[PDB]
Amino acid sequence: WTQMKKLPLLKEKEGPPSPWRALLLGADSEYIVCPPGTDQEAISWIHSQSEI
Amino acid sequence: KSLLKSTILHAERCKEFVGNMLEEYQDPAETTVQSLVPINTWGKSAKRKLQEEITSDPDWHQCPRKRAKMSYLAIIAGSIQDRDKKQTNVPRAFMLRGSQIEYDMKATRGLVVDTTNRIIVGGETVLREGKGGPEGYV
Repeated sequence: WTQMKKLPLLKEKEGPPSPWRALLLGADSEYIVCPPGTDQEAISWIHSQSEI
Repeated sequence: KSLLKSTILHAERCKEFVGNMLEEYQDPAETTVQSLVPINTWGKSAKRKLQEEITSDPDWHQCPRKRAKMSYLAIIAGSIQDRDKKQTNVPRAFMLRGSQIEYDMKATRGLVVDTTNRIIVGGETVLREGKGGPEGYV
């Protein structure tokens, strides 16, 4: 039977940084403000008043 | 949206629409007007409003804001009038059939928004005041 002094140190993997992978964006999630209305009105406003 | 684009962008079309929609004439878009407005009792009130706004300003069919107000009143006027309930005053804004889309008289919110800089119908800027006139080029 043995007894310990120093708590284990978690080894850190090295290499390229792991990119973001999830269903959505997270903190980088913002929204566009649209005039009051239904979903269709907002979608129409966004599509008709924007260029990509 | 198509009906409002037709009425706003063309003064002659707006005049024809108002004339056919006020005196119960044959309008090529009667079914559209009937299907857009639910059963109500605002017909005669809207027709009367049309009367005051045609008598006071016979030159109305050049300001797009006036065209929008006249088209709104005309669309309400020829709706499916309820047989039983008595006629009431026309509401400032109403609701389209089978949808949560609000149509407004002053066009401050909903399907038509007319700011001093521009008029937007259905989320698309139909009129941009100052640049890009409604009519094309030759």
